[PDB]
Amino acid sequence: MTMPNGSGGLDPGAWLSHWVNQADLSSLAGRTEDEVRAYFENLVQADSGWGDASNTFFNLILG
Amino acid sequence: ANNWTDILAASDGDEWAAFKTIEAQADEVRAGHQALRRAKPLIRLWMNNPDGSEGLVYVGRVDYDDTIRGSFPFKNNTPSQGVLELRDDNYLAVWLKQLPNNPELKKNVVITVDFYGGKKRWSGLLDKWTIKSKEHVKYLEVTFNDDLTMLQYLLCPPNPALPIPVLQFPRIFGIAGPAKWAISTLIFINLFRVQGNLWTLPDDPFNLESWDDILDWSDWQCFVKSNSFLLDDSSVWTFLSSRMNPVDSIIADALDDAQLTITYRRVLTDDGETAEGFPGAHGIKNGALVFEIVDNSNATALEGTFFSGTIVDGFARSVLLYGGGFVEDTLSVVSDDQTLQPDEYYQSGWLATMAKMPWLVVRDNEWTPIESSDLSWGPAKNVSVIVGGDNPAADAIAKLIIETTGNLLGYFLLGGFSSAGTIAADIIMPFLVGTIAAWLQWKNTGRATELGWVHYWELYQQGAETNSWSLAALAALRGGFLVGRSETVHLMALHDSWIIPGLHIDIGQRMGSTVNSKGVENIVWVNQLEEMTAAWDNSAGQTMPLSWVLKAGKSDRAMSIGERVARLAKKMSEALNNVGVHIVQS
Amino acid sequence: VDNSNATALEGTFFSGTIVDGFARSVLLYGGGFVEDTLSVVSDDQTLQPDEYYQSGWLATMAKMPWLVVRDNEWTPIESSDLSWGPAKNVSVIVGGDNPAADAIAKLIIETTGNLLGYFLLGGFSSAGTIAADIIMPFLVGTIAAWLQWKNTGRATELGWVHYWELYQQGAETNSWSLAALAALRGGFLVGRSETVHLMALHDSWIIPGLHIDIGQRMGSTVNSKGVENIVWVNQLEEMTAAWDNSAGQTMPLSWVLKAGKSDRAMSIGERVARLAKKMSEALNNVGVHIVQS
Repeated sequence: MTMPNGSGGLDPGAWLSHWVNQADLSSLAGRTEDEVRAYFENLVQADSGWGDASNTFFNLILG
Repeated sequence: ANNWTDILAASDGDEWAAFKTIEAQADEVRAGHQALRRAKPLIRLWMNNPDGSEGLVYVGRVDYDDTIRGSFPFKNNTPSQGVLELRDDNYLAVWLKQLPNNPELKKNVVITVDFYGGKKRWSGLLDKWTIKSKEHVKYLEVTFNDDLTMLQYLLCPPNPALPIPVLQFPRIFGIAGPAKWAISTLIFINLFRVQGNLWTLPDDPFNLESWDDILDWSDWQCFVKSNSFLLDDSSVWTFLSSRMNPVDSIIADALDDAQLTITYRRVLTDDGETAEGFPGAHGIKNGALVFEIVDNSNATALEGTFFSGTIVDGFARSVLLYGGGFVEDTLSVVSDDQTLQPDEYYQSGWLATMAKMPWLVVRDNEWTPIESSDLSWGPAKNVSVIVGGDNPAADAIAKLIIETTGNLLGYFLLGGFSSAGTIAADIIMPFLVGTIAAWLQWKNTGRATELGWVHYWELYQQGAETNSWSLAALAALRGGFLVGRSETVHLMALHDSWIIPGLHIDIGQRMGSTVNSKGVENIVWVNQLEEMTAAWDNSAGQTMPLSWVLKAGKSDRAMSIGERVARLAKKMSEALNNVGVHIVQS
Repeated sequence: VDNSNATALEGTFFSGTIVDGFARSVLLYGGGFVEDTLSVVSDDQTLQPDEYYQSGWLATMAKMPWLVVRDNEWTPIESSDLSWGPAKNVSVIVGGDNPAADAIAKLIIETTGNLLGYFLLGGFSSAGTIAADIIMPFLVGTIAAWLQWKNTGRATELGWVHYWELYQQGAETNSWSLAALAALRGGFLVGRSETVHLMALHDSWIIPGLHIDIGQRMGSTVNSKGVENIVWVNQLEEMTAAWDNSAGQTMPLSWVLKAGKSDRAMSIGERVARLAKKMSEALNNVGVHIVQS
């Protein structure tokens, strides 16, 4: 379970790669409801398929 | 530094007198070593403070001659049970028997057994006692669990810095870093949480300048000492993940892969002992436990260590060389070995084995001070390992809901369901759950080369954390390859050998051993020490003085069937808990 | 049947001495009813059962335990093993996923409706709109997913040095949310103080099944220094009737009692068998709770 290389053994594209702690343990207390909610609301707003559907609905279908 | 000329002058030019002086000095050193080896242990019982404060309170002392029998094993990263049999007329036996029904006493008792004046210590909590009758003669058999069992009852939640029944985000907790620092940091974070999460966690717990000096840690019963993230000299990193998993189960794979050792010491400040190197190390109370991750094998170090040797030229230094992807590690011998000796080897009174320079080789021949019970070797089994299941980065339920419903709505608004002309954009993701990049297969080229044409092919390995391989692909593959490897284990019993366990050699420290068998007389099997049990029996029928039995190296193959079943059951129970907690509700 | 009578209003005998007999105690439940302590009835005025005034009666009534099996130099029994172990873990964690927050039906229907409302308002056209729980699938297994209880009575019993916590999985893996208190008490059933006593009634006047039945409380003593006066009161858990008529070795029909139960003093084989049973049942439950892909 050891990585002979350094931080390069981690996978940056993993699902929970943003939440793997290396030395920033002060951020653990910042994982409350509000901050996680804001992060995931930002992701959902940035979601691409829903945005394309919004463009199609409001620009094409609705003129 | 008495030179030969000085000794001769003191002896008035008589070479025989001077050499007799030198021989007397050598004899007194040998006698000191023998007295240290044959010294009686110091068994002491301590209790919690009846008023409920901190600091263990001295109950009493059991005499070695007043024992009936005893057995105390020290194991590498494994909890062990200590057994002490007393006569029921013994005062500590009477105290222990009255303890359950005494309302003025706390129910937890700590045993401390000191060898070599406290240099080696076996400390542990009471597990139980039993009143046993041998031919109408009653005696108290008292069983203790060594102080590594605390790591079974310490567990890591997904967010150790927040209240548990409120919000534990993310689903699993993952910490990556140097191996020793990360293991120690996981243990410390859980210790902080269970002591109350009273203060704010700094970025690096072991950066001692981050902690305030006004803070009081005296109420802590357990501490962890480690270097900081930047100052840690662990060559390899590690990724530890947990969803309410026990700490020992979390760290077992990393400890095995990095060949690290957990050392526990119960600081008896009543004996004058002190501690340093961790937050609040100056105000710790009597009998507080301290953990430390150490590299006693030094296998991953830059200079390497000794992996083999022969009785005619000593040990041979090798260094680990990592292949493509760092999954595979082989040994390359240092042809011109020029590693300097440790400075400790030049200090008077030193006896320990430094990790960088192993020295202890235990030879078996016609005239041997030890007895070799059994030496077993077995080749590696499976060339390839498969680890996986589902890959959340591709088919997480949040993705399967949000992204797929958005794509379907876009297709619908474009008119795909009215007529098939429209080109869709991933509207079939829920149909392919567990199929896209859901596995990792690695074939061990070195293992295949060592094994040959006829070999076992592959093995599926499930990690301690079921959904962490995507976070650490390399760590998952190495943990999977930890299973079916070449295994050598040797059992020794040191009857009257000059070797002093704990002093000359410690748990996790490499040592060589030989067996007087034709064809392997010259060969030295070099294994890191894994077990050593000190046992004695004072019974009139069979009387065995305090003797040490060592087990160097480990092997799942030569492990007894009962022990194999117990280990498998423990792993199965932990995996079942992990799967049950990873279940998605309907 | 209730043979221990521990949860009754009048209580029962949980301890005693050979010089004062049994001592009556009643259960007192702390905050949340997870923890129960024992409070002694100083002025015990419980009436004797009517069955004790009837000729030919021998049984033990649950409300009035009577049978104390005494071991001394002239004991009629053979005591074999009296083992006591203290409690282990102060706190228990039981949980996993909380279906009341992230059930799959919720995650599909409610999140789809919220996302559709946000879309129709124009949230994805421009970030100005304020959303209403469109991120529920992202927080699966994190909201109110656990129940942690620290046993204050156990901590008081144990003291400064103790094992901290233990995760416990219930027999039904998706029921703690239905009964939090029951799940916590079932979790605390595991690491408790345990006393077990083994006796062999060779020719004692005690009649197993008649004087004492399985599950009924009886007291026992062991002739060991420091604990002669103490009477360990446990509910009878096992009694075996065994005989051997072989010419070589011959034993008449004899009874062996085991009062109280302990996971610690259980044999390793029996521990492995019980653990295998629990693991097989839990594996069946998890497999049946699997959600299909």
